[PDB]
Amino acid sequence: MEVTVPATLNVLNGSDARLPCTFNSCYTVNHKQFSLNWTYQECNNCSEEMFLQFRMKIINLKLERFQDRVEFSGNPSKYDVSVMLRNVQPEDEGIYNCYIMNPPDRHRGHGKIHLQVLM
Amino acid sequence: GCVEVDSETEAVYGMTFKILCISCKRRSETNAETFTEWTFRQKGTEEFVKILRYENEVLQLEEDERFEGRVVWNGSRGTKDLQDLSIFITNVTYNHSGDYECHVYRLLFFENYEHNTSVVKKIHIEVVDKANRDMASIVSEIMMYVLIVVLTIWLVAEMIYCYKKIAAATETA
Amino acid sequence: GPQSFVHFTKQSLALIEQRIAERKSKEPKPSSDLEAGKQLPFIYGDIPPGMVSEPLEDLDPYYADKKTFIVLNKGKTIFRFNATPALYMLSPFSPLRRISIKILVHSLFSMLIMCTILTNCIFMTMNNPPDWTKNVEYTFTGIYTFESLVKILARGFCVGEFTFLRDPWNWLDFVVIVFAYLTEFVNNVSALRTFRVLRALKTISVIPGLKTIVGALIQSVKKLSDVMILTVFCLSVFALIGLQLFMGNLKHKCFRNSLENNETLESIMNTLESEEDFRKYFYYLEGSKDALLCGFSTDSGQCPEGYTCVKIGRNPDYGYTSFDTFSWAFLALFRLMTQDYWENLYQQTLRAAGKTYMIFFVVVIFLGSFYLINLILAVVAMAYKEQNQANIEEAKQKELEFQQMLDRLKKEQEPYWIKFKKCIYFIVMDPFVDLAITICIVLNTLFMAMEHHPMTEEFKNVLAIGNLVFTGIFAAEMVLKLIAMDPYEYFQVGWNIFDSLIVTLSLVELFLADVEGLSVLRSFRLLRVFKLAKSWPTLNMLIKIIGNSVGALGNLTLVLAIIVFIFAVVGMQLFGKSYKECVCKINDDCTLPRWHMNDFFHSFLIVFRVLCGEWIETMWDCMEVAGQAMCLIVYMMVMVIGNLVVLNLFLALLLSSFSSDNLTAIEEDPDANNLQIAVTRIKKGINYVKQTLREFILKAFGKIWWNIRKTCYKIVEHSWFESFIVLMILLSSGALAFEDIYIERKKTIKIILEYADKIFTYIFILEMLLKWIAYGYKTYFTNAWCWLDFLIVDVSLVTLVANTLGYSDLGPIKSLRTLRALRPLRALSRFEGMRVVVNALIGAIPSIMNVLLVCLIFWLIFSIMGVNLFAGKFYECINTTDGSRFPASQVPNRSECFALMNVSQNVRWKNLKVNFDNVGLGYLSLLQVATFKGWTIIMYAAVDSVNVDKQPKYEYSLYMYIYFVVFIIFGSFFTLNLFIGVIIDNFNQQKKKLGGQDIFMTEEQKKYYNAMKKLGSKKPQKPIPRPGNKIQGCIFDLVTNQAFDISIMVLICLNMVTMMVEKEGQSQHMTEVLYWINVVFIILFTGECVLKLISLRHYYFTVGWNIFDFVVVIISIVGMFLADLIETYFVSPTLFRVIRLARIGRILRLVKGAKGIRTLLFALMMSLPALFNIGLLLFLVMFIYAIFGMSNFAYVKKEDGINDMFNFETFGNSMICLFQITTSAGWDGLLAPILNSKPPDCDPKKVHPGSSVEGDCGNPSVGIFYFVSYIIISFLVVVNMYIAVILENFSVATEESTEPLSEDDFEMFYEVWEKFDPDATQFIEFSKLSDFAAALDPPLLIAKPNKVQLIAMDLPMVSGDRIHCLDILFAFTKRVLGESGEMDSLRSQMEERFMSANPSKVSYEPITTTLKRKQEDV
Ligand SMILES: CC(C)CCC[C@@H](C)[C@H]1CC[C@H]2[C@@H]3CC=C4C[C@@H](OC(=O)CCC(=O)O)CC[C@]4(C)[C@H]3CC[C@]12C
Ligand SMILES: CC(C)CCC[C@@H](C)[C@H]1CC[C@H]2[C@@H]3CC=C4C[C@@H](OC(=O)CCC(=O)O)CC[C@]4(C)[C@H]3CC[C@]12C
Ligand SMILES: CC(C)CCC[C@@H](C)[C@H]1CC[C@H]2[C@@H]3CC=C4C[C@@H](OC(=O)CCC(=O)O)CC[C@]4(C)[C@H]3CC[C@]12C
Ligand SMILES: *[C@@H]1O[C@H](CO)[C@@H](O[C@@H]2O[C@H](CO)[C@@H](O)[C@H](O)[C@H]2NC(C)=O)[C@H](O)[C@H]1NC(C)=O
Ligand SMILES: *[C@@H]1O[C@H](CO)[C@@H](O[C@@H]2O[C@H](CO)[C@@H](O)[C@H](O)[C@H]2NC(C)=O)[C@H](O)[C@H]1NC(C)=O
Ligand SMILES: NC1=N[C@H](O)[C@H]2[C@H]3O[C@]4(O)O[C@@H]([C@@H](O)[C@@]2(N1)[C@@H]4O)[C@]3(O)CO
Ligand SMILES: *[C@@H]1O[C@H](CO)[C@@H](O)[C@H](O)[C@H]1NC(C)=O
Ligand SMILES: *[C@@H]1O[C@H](CO)[C@@H](O)[C@H](O)[C@H]1NC(C)=O
Ligand SMILES: *[C@@H]1O[C@H](CO)[C@@H](O)[C@H](O)[C@H]1NC(C)=O
Ligand SMILES: *[C@@H]1O[C@H](CO)[C@@H](O)[C@H](O)[C@H]1NC(C)=O
Ligand SMILES: *[C@@H]1O[C@H](CO)[C@@H](O)[C@H](O)[C@H]1NC(C)=O
Ligand SMILES: *[C@@H]1O[C@H](CO)[C@@H](O)[C@H](O)[C@H]1NC(C)=O
Repeated sequence: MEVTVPATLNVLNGSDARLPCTFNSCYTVNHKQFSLNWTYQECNNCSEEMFLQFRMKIINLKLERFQDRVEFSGNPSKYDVSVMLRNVQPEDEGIYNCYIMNPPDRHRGHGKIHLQVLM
Repeated sequence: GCVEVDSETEAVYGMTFKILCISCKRRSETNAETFTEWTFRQKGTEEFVKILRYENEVLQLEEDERFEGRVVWNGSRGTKDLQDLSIFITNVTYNHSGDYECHVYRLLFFENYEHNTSVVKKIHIEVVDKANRDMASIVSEIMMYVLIVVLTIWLVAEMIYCYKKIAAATETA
Repeated sequence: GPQSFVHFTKQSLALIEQRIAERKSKEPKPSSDLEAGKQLPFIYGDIPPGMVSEPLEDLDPYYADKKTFIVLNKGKTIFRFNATPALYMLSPFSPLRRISIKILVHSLFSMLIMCTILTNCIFMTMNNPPDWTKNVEYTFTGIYTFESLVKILARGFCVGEFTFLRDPWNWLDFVVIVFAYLTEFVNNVSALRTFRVLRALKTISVIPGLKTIVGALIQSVKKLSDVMILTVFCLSVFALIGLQLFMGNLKHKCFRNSLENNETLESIMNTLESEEDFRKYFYYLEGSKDALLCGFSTDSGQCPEGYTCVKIGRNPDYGYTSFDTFSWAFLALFRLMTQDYWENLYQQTLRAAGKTYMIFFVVVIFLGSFYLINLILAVVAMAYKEQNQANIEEAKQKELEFQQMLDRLKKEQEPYWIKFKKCIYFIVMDPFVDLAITICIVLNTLFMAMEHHPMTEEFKNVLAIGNLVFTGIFAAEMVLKLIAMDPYEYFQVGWNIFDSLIVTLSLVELFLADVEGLSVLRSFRLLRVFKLAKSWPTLNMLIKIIGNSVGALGNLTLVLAIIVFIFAVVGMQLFGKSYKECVCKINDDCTLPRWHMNDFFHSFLIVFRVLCGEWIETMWDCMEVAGQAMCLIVYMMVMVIGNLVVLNLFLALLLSSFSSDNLTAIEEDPDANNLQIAVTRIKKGINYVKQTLREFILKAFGKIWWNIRKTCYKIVEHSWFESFIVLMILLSSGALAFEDIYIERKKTIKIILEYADKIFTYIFILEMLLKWIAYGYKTYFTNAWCWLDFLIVDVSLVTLVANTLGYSDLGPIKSLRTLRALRPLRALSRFEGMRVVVNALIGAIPSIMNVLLVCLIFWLIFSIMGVNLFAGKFYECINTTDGSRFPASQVPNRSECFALMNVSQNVRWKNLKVNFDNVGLGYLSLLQVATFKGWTIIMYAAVDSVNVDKQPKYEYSLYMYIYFVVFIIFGSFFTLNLFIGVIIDNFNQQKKKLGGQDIFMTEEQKKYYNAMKKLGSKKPQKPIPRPGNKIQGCIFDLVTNQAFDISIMVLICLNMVTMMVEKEGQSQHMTEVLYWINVVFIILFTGECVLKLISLRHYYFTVGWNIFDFVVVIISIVGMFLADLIETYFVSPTLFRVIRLARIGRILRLVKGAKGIRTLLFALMMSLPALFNIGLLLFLVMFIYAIFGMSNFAYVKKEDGINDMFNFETFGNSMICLFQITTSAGWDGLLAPILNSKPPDCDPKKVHPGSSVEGDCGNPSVGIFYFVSYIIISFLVVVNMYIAVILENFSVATEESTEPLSEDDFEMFYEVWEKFDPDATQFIEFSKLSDFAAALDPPLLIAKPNKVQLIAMDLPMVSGDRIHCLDILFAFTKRVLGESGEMDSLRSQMEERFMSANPSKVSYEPITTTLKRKQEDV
């Protein structure tokens, strides 16, 4: 599955960071079966923390590390699964992953963004 | 192919008679479970009293001494999707003159849906003493004889005309 | 100059330079026969061995001045070049350039490239090649780079005129080389690999003869411009009609009434998206993927109770079948034009909108589909015939030029074994032995045919011994001839090779314990009847056709093939992966469908299917998996190009063969036909035996009657009598339309008809009696029509007598009653139109029967092969609930199927009900395959076949598709060619017999036809006089300017584009905008009308086009007013749309300017009468078949094709179904439910409430005869005849450049005659002929030298070297007028008017002619 994300995303501290993610799946998005997991790891060999998941509807896990700054910013039926991180902080630097399953499409999609926080 | 025909309105005394009540379905392929009642009021009264109920495949008859016996189901056989509810009287008496009713209750079956439906058919029966030939038949036969005769006469006339003229022209040459 | 060969030298190069320079300072077409690429003229003789393949100086004088040099091969092939330094680097003498030119024109080099192309093509077809193949790809591109280089190193890049880039064909491989090196360094990877397929195209520029063929195809296309414009125009007009009538109709669905949770339609339609969801609210009919349609009218489809019709959701077929926008309507109408699965659109539309609209489809199919397709055929045939007449003219005239140049060269030159071999060779008697072996082989075949599926062991072994004795006789006759001839002698006739191969295969299959599919060759042995000489002319016709297909027109076949290959590989490259991936869209089990493009073979199958006329269904799936656009583009290209090449090949074969047999000459066989010799021998023998047996038997042993006859003869020929009889016929026939399944409801009419039948019978019996009395038996019973009427009245009288007597219902009498359907036949002898068409059809029946017989033998071969391959292999163990073939993992063979029946319930081991179990069903299945209707199901069962009683597996064979492809190619392509061909060659002999007159028009219609052809004249009338009132004169000089008409045309086009922009549920704002724009356009054109009507005061009604414009103005205004009036006062949607239909008239004015479309439409108008007569006959036949259907198939089960609507129950439904299958669409669907006749398929004890008939099974024999006969009659009439009609009217129309006119200037001929014939003897000397022709004025003037033309006119000569005056007069008038038909008509009058004035015949005897006399002199 083709998943389009910026490999590196550079955002100023305090600004809003939209993490763009779209995916080219031919099959129509069935909200009763579509699956999205947005995870976060500090390093390639570090632990992933799921922070948002589309299971039937948008589930925001409200991880303490993000406070209430995570928002969904996509539209699954339009093949957009982007998220928004409001008022970015230096600790938000790291790796963010968009996982995508669009049954009955066989292949799972994976986008990986390296978010860097500028002064 | 179900075809809704309608019954006759005159029965001959002392004989047997088959009342019609045919209630087709809109789409033949659907499944149904039909059961039917009949009601009748003898001419000279205003009260439709039940007489028979045909359910499953067994006919149930009320105790109306007008129809104690003398009646037999003659609709559809062993189908549970009746689509034809005609009954058959035997030994027609004079008490069988009145208005008959044929209630059809049909439960249609669909994917996730069941729609009970109802249809009522009304019939008016008059018992006579001798079978009267229908006016249409007599009129048609009379018109047939008349047409045959008038065409024959036209031809004969034309022939005699052309024949006398042809004999004249024959003798001229 | 046979010895003009000179090595291109430096000194000669300098010479050429200085020569061209001097000529230019001081300051013709090249000889096309010396043009490069051709062959060297033999007049130059052999080439010196030191001169071949070397730079030589230019031979053609036209290039002798220009800077060039020619090189020739060892095959006398001319190769021009440019002597300028290639890339200003190499001289024509440089060693590099020298060897470059050496190798470029070398035989090995040319062949090398062909083999490379072919092997690369083979490599292209692997969907997922292994890795190492990259090295081979590098090899390919390296070879291509090398060959391109060696060519640039010879001809240069662009530095000259004869240079690489000059030939367009080099551009292809050039951009291929470019891609070859862009694609590896710089990087949609599935769209780049396809581009390398142009290497496949490269074969066209190497195989000798393909450039010519593609040029011929291009020239054929360039003439199809106006037809394509007209096609677009008609499709657009009909598409606007459909958009007006059906917009948003196909969205109707049966929505359930009772909803829970207080929900509405909207709250639901946005919350569910899945098949299993939409199945909970709308009604889907058991196994369909779309919801059932419905309608608000009374003649539309119904919804069950608890379901209401409502307009919501998507259209059917994923959304690709609709009249919503203009593009979808255009697609649907293009689909209607080619008749691809049209019947499905037909049924869907009629269900939604009601049966009446049938009229729309009727007109589109006849006026649109049939007419435009035949127009295409006619134009392609005309272009081909023109170019091929030109080509045969060039070939023959250049052969005569070769004879002339050859003549010019000629004038310039001026023991016991041997005697035993000869004792056996005695029995090689052609009229005996050959006949004998031909007879046995026919028997053998018949014996093989007796093969069928369920066989007793006896029959099997009997057949086996038979194939033993036949093998023995064949081998025995083989070796005898083998020794009486010996190899050199034996192996020269093709048929000896045939029989040798046959006996070899026979014996090798004799010994072999194992069984092989060589049975096919066994069956082929039947071809031996081809060895029966021309005596059977049509079999020779077929074999000659096939020969031309692989012979003369071989290059075309090869081109079709390449094209199919290219399209298959490009489809495989573009769409394969998509089919594999997004598969779960077009299938419910995420498995590839039966037709896909994932590998080369299936892709080729899809391309082949498209060419066979089915393109829409695969396209839908492709559009679903790939994008709409790309898919459309690919299939539209395939459709148009492939069908064009198919039509070209078809017409080439047809025309070539038949017009050549028209042109061929004496072909008496070298050997008297053995048959013929023998038949004379056997006829002489049987006559001798007749005579000997006759001899043996003889030696062993008053006025009133004539008055009556005259009178009744005066009766039956009066006009009143015939009119009354025709009225009775119409009434009696119409009375049959009322006996349907609902006659029981309408009792009165039932009795009325029952009684009127007797009146009709009485009238017709009286008529027959009068016929007898007036004509007598000898005059009567020798007529066909009277015989027909007699038979009909006989069956009616028998039905009557039996009935009245009282034993009615006595079996066969009830069946005989159904023959009442023949009563309409009494109308054929009354209407002159039907009479002429029927006459023509009867006149053609012989030839039809011969070609039919030829086809039956050829199809017999394929039927026997199919019986060998597929006998009894179509059984399958299915789940009757949902019709699923069990998986075959369980239930592997028939035994297990029965076990499951024991255990389970709804399983059933059923056959296919049309199969190859024997030769009859073989013939039926082959007909279904040859008409492409019904084939799919037969083929799938075939490719899944495993063995006799084993469960079929999904594509276990997969290659019997080859069998069906071959059978199509032969039995459906070639046989249709031969069929169409003989019926058009015969329709020309009928035409010739009656003096070249239309054989489909009666007298009144011939008169109307001539008067209407007199409309395509060019008589220019005076333009309207300019009025004097300047206030009108300005308007006049304005309205007649050409700019005015141009502006009006662009206004009409804008109006069209405005009508196009409408669509389903557009808006309110857009609706109002469009309304006001329409108002403005109405005002504008009204304005033009008024202005015309103030300038052309009373001349505006002298043009029919202006009358049409006036009419459309009136209609448009009335339509607008009445539409708004209805919209206010009342409410009626259907009526509102029907009345808005009127605004289309403003569009029809576009044809006024297109000077090419008017011609084609004039041709259609010319052809209207013949089409009317044919339509009458077709309607009569349709009527008869309807009545039988209603009689027979009124109660059959509802399986497929027979549904709630579209049944044979009433007259309307029967006529609808018959009109459908008139185009043979879906006739298998109608036939299928008739073929079942035993439980559990049907029930012979069905009840049918409201009727006394029992059972729902039809009679298979009756149904088969019914449908086969009907589609054959339709093919005989509506196709062939229609085509013939149009193929002649089109010719007639496109002849418009006609009228030849001149006046009697003959007095000047006589004024000159007196000065040379002073005594007025009407004769002059031959010597004086040379100056008399030089003293006349034009056009009879003959300038010096008159002698060469005067002798070619072969004037007759009287004794004394004298010529008559009428001879030279007729000779000169012929020279100006030509060889016209009136030229011989006038001469008959000119010679007769002289014979009446000069009875002295003695002085006119011609002794010689001028052409003979000059041959006596020389
Ligand atoms: C001249 C007659 C006798 C034969 C004509 C054959 C063509 C119709 C075939 C051969 C090459 C094929 C083309 C090969 C390449 C393309 C490009 C393709 O578009 C893309 O691949 C886009 C890729 C991207 O955008 O990344 C569309 C199909 C098309 C036009 C094919 C259309 C069908 C073509 C033109
Ligand atoms: C018994 C009564 C009530 C009715 C008698 C009717 C016959 C007089 C009709 C019916 C069949 C007709 C016959 C059909 C066939 C022929 C053969 C025909 O001769 C040929 O066709 C020769 C053909 C040839 O030589 O190639 C002459 C007319 C004739 C006798 C017809 C004469 C009139 C016939 C006998
Ligand atoms: C009653 C059923 C069971 C059998 C019906 C058989 C008929 C259909 C056959 C037998 C006699 C045949 C007829 C014999 C004679 C003729 C006359 C023939 O016309 C001519 O010969 C004209 C000759 C001329 O004009 O010089 C046309 C065929 C026809 C009607 C034949 C048509 C077919 C017929 C009527
Ligand atoms: C279809 O309709 C019939 C008639 O309206 C229903 O029969 C009634 O059943 C109720 C009990 O549910 C009784 O109280 C009535 O007296 C019955 N009416 C008569 C006269 O039959 C029938 O149950 C309905 N069928 C279904 C499946 O709902
Ligand atoms: C014939 O087909 C029907 C329907 O597809 C089968 O019935 C299904 O059986 C499965 C169990 O294998 C159940 O889970 C489904 O609910 C059933 N559906 C229906 C509509 O009944 C049936 O088993 C098949 N027959 C055989 C012999 O396999
Ligand atoms: N262009 C087509 N014309 C045929 O009428 C159609 C019928 O026959 C066929 O074999 O399958 C179905 C459909 O695909 C057909 N396609 C195939 O020919 C069909 O509807 C029922 O079989
Ligand atoms: C109806 O009933 C009568 C009387 O029993 C019987 O004779 C007749 O056969 C039946 N007819 C039908 C249609 O069942
Ligand atoms: C009808 O019933 C009456 C009363 O029993 C009887 O008298 C009469 O004969 C019956 N008629 C027939 C036709 O059965
Ligand atoms: C007929 O009906 C009347 C009542 O209207 C009743 O008195 C009489 O007994 C009935 N006759 C028969 C034979 O049932
Ligand atoms: C369903 O209908 C009831 C009416 O009794 C209403 O009170 C309720 O709000 C409705 N539910 C919805 C979801 O609209
Ligand atoms: C059918 O398949 C079964 C497998 O269980 C096998 O035993 C049997 O022999 C097969 N039938 C035949 C005719 O071989
Ligand atoms: C099953 O089928 C066989 C015949 O093949 C029969 O003999 C046997 O009695 C049947 N048993 C059942 C379970 O009906």
